[PDB]
Amino acid sequence: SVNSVLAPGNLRKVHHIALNVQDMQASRYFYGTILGLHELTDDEVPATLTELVASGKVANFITPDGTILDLFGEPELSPPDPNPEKTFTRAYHLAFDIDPQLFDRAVTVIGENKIAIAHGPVTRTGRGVYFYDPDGFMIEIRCDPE
Amino acid sequence: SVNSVLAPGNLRKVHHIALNVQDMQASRYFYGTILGLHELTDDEVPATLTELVASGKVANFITPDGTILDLFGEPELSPPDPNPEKTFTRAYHLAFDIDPQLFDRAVTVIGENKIAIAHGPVTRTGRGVYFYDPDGFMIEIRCDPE
Ligand SMILES: [Co+2]
Ligand SMILES: [Co+2]
Ligand SMILES: [Co+2]
Ligand SMILES: [Co+2]
Repeated sequence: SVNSVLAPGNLRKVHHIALNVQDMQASRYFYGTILGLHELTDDEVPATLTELVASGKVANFITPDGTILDLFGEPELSPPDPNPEKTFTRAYHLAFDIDPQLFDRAVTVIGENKIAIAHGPVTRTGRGVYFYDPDGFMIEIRCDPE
Repeated sequence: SVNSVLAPGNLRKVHHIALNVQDMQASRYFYGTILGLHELTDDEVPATLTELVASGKVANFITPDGTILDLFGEPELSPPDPNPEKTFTRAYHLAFDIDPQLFDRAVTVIGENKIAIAHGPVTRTGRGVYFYDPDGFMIEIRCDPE
């Protein structure tokens, strides 16, 4: 027999990407304050996460197009390896798109906030810069050609 | 002095999420064939990834709204832990949205393809089901209320 499979389009979009963070406030600062992602208030999140968001156990940030970044406070968990440069299978990096005219500002923001740059910035097609978040998860900021 | 920071909206969207996979074909089968994500052909990807995609070292899949899932072949890398149930900081899960009327079909597809369900399906607000990909990275398929 032939197994049933989903058709292209059934999975309509990426609803959210979830990250486990050891230091919730350091991560809220990184994603919300420095990177500028808008945060969802307790009354805007699913009734099932209302108290968790209220208690600061979970935080939700969104891009203007609606994609959600969920942060789950896990103070007792460890990273796969203390050194973020050590690679493994599974999640590699998460990349955000930015207006080509704001790419330089992003690089400057990373610098003024003393965030170490893992790779780049690089210019080509497009431009990109890579850096690690508080837990060692790699983030990429990139833009299309002018 | 006050550090410069990005304003809400600067990071306009999630451009792509990258995963490292030990078995490229097993992952192309999982994401493209079973989950139905549309694949980008070598002529549709950035000139910088043309040969990598051609050689099968990298694969790009997309949701209909444009978000890209990059798969990087890493046959020599290991997962953070062989048992996918072991948790760490950093990436937790990636969730895809599906029409509420197709949620049941998705659950059935997972079953017919003998993919073990980590959690769920659950019904509430919304519905959700969780399962691991070939490398042990957790995927969630969810939908809004009817
Ligand atoms: Co608001
Ligand atoms: Co990338
Ligand atoms: Co096509
Ligand atoms: Co989720």
